[PDB]
Amino acid sequence: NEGISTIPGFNQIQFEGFCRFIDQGLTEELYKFPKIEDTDQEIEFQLFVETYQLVEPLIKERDAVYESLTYSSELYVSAGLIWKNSRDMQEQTIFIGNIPLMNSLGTSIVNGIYRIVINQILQSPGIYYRSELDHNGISVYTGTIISDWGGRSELEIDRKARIWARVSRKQKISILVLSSAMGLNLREILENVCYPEIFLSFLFFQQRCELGRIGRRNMNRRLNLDIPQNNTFLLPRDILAAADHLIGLKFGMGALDDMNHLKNKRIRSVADLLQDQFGLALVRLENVVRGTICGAIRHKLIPTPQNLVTSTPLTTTYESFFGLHPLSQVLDRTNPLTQIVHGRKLSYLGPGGLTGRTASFRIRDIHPSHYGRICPIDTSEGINVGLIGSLAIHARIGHWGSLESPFYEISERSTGVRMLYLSPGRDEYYMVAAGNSLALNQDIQEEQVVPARYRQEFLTIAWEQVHLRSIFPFQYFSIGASLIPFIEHNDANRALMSSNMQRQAVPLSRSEKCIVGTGLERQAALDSGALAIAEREGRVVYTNTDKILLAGNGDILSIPLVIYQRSNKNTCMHQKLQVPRGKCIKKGQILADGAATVGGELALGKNVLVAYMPWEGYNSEDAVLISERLVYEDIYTSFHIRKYEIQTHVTSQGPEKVTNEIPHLEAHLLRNLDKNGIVMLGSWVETGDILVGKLTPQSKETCLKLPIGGRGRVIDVRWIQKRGGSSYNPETIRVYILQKREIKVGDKVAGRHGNKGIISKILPRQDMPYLQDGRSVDMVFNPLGVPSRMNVGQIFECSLGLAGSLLDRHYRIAPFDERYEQEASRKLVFSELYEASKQTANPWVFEPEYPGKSRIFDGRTGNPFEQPVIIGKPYILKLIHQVDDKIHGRSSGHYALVTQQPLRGRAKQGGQRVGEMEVWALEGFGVAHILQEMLTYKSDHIRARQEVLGTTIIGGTIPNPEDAPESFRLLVRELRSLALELNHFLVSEKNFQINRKE
Amino acid sequence: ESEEEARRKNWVDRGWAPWEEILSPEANFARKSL
Amino acid sequence: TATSISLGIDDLLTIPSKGWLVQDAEQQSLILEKHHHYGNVHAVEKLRQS
Amino acid sequence: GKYVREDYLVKKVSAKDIQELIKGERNVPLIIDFYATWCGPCILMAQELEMLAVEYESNALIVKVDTDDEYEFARDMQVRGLPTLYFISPDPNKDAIRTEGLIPIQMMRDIINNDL
Amino acid sequence: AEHVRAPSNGKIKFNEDLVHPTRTRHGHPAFLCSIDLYVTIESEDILHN
DNA sequence: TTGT
DNA sequence: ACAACTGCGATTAC
RNA sequence: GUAAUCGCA
Ligand SMILES: [Zn+2]
Repeated sequence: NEGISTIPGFNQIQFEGFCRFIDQGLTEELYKFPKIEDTDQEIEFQLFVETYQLVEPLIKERDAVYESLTYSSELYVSAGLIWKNSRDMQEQTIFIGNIPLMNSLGTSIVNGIYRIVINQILQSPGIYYRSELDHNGISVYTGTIISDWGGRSELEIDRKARIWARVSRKQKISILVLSSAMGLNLREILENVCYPEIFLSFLFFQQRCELGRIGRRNMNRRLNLDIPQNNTFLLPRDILAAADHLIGLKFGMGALDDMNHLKNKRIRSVADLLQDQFGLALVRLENVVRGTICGAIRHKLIPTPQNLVTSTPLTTTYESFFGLHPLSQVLDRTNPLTQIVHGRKLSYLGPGGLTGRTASFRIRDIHPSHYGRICPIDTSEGINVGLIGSLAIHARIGHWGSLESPFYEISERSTGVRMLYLSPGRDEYYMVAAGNSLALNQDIQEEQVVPARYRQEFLTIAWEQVHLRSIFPFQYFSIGASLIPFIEHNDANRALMSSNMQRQAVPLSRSEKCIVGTGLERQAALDSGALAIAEREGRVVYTNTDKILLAGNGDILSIPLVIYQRSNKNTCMHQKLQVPRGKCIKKGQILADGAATVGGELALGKNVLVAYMPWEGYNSEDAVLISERLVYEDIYTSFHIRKYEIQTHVTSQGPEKVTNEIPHLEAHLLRNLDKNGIVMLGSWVETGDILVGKLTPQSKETCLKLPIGGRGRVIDVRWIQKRGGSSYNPETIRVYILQKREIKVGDKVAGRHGNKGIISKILPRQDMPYLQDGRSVDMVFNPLGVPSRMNVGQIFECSLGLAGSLLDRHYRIAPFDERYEQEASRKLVFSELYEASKQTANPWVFEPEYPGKSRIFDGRTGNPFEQPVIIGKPYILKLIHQVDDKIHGRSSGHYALVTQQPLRGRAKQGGQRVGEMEVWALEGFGVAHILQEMLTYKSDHIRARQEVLGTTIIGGTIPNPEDAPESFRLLVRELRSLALELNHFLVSEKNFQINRKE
Repeated sequence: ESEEEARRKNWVDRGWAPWEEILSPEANFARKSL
Repeated sequence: TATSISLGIDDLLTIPSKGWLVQDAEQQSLILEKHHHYGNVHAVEKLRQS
Repeated sequence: GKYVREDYLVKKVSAKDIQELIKGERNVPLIIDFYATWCGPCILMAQELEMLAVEYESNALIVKVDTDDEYEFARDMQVRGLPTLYFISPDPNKDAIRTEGLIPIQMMRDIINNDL
Repeated sequence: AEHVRAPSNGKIKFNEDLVHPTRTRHGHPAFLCSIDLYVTIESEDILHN
């Protein structure tokens, strides 16, 4: 009913999954709970499943995220306990536990953390019929039956009939024996099966037969069976049929099954995981009920139903699931695009799925079945390549667990038009043509030829024979790839790089829309969740920075805005009002604009003038030369907020005490602290200052200091008293600093077309090359990247952007504009440039001799360059990786307790690692002393290291260490714990004496 | 079984008959050359 | 830096005989498809030829 | 409709409903809109009617009639084409105003304020 | 498998008795060649062999 | 898994 | 039974 | 101090 005439919601998948869960999965799980009766009198407690009612959360989301509490709902079910002596059943409602609730965006709040549930792709239960060719002889044919639990009832055939099951570890097993054990009398078996001559010539249980509803259906499909859907059990007729098909495969009457086909796979959504978690929680609850009944019998007391049930199992189960499950990950909130793209991921790796190493090559390639249902250019780069992928824009999840795609039906009928979400297996038996119909050759139009898809193949057929047509432009891609303008002119390899780099953008202090776009930024910003959308019609009577008042139908609703908040990836979140006071807004329109969004469209970068030429080497490899205008005009300024927290953990000996007056500290510090041991709001701090001062008696000084690189204003501090832990808990003090970061040498910039670079010099505007207009270019890029990485759409974008800037237009172009004609992008770009040149009379914009190229001058000398250069205004983004974060340096500070090597990590102030591939290079160069120094006194030799500082301060020569490092000594100790000795035992060549080194 | 018995069974049960195939020159050349 | 080489849209020059070649190739492909529908050639010959 | 607000505020009335509304007494101006799912221009007219209904919460009544469901009634109302709007005044002596084609929202506001 | 291409537009003249008829792998008819032959592309101004 |  | 790139950095969970 | 997960080149 929805998504067949417009782009569906990006978060509709999680929405419908959570809805189906709450609708049916809770009741289905509550139905299967057993009747607790563990006694001689058989005192029985029961839960009335019909009286299942969830309750609204006691706290709001804005309070859960603030107080680090979970956002859940209360499950109340009426229960009846029939006592043995009372001979009656008292009925009361019990609080089983809390069930987490999902937001409209798909995210859940557990312990104050935003977490998303990534979907998993698992093979569907069924019969599979693979084959394998033997080294010598005929090819072996095998049929595997897959169960919901994961049972494998294999069947094999040798050169003879030899219908042997591979269930047993032994050589083989008799299929006739299995059929006789099933119930067959050895006569009806041969009577029912086809080709009975072959069968007659040849002369644990619950989990294998636990076929799902899906399993039943599939079994019926492959092996024609009329077994009702309800009977989801491995019937012997199914086995008989399986055998029949297997023998038939030997004579050529069969078709093997492709296990990479989607129709053979199921998708597990948040509902499937929540249902299993609820079942496990119910099992734990039944165990706890049995235990408390056993205890009440020991204490000679018949208790009320409330006394039996405790709220622990449900809460602890859901908490452990959200905390430790491999398919529950924290939401990435670097930019609004990440929030939406995170919930569309489909993963092969997971609990019950292929591990990175396990996955065969075949698993990781596109299968023709993935067309329109999965993204063919969005994967995870690394060892898990081809195992983590996204979900198509127009896809939906089906009733049977299969992803479905929208296909138009061009076949003539009563309606003559349909949009059907065909499942993966069904679209194979259809002629799907993605081409247009704008061709006439003096014959009827239906006689024209067009490429089409049939039986997982490509072929050319007449328009009379095509049943389906793929009209939607964004049907075969995902949100990440669809945001790439002119994607047809870019290589498929660079598309993945561009999709990955769009995810890294940092929201800037100011936002500007893109001149050239694909038109998906609107719905992206709509479904991102960082936008204020009204839920009621009315008028905006009052406008304020903190809140917005919307008066409608005699009711006033207040919407709270976000003012300089902090995301999970240290990126600022802020919202600004868009609508003025006194205008009407419908239910759905935009009230305010969040970060990285202006005018309701996603805006992850800026539009700057760009020239493609080499400049004095500053552009070698990939490197960008940028002007100072981007610096002193705050074009790429961004705000980053980092949090630091230390809990006041109360030890058994003494609790921690927070005092401002702490001795043994210099007077230059502690200025920011208040009367209480905490920094004040609005205080500028730097590296090595004290944020929270604690006496820590148990006295000492476990304080909070700033690390290297932390220089920002203290925006807010929170004193968080922790409760609900069944006992007094430590208070938490969270400080927040805001670091304004400008664009600097070493920062990464990127373009939507896969172009990435690192700034190398900030030249002034006077030295920058200027156009014939007189304006200096903002950035200069290397023109040799285009033939290397094969990105041609960037040129188009630059030019169209120049044209737009001059004519004050914004172009939202759907991909694959060459379906209309040939060189449609080129025609559009050249036409818009000419118009700009005519309207604003700048002849330079369109040069008839070389369209799209102009001749610029040098800022230094003032002489024109020989060849023309490309001048445009592309959309450049600033990436999260920044130099400040990557800078690091260690002299001699801290060591590991056991290894005694220097520590790891930039935050921990640790050195760099000399691996085996570097020791090899050092040995090849022949630098023995450098290797020895690095392996002993710069790393592990405690005495030598202690002496190094003294020798360097005094200035004396550092002697060569002769003792063994701590790593070797450790080995000796370990090996001798393993009862193995190790002695150096050096022998002097002078006097032939053995000397042990300890 | 034998080709004669199989052809007789086809003629009797399945309705086989050696109907004349009026081929084009290219079709006849393809049938003869292959 | 002095010469300032650059690459543009019109700078990607195709050989002046791509259109004729692609046109005759697709014409032969269509003729072969028509004759395959007639029965003069079989599938493997069409695949090899294309 | 207490928890979730309705997305669309204009209701599809039948011909008998319009006859009863015209026959009865009204204290607010009435606006009748004939539409058809098929006409393209009507997609825009509906958006402007939604905006007008939001701007006039309870000071005017806005209803829509589908020409496909009531063709004879629309023909009897002398409706030439689809983007047609009927402006019924509250006082029953004044004359109704019929507008055809896409008209600006400010024109509708001025008509409702002055003509009706 | 090198493919010989016509140097210019013109008529092809050769003696068909030396070549043997055969069927190409593409289903097309062709002449098999087993001995050195000379074919002439007869154009407006020049002849090619 | 894949092969040793 | 054994092994299947090198390192780095970030987060949360124990 | 160890895991899980993602990213980086
Ligand atoms: Zn294009």
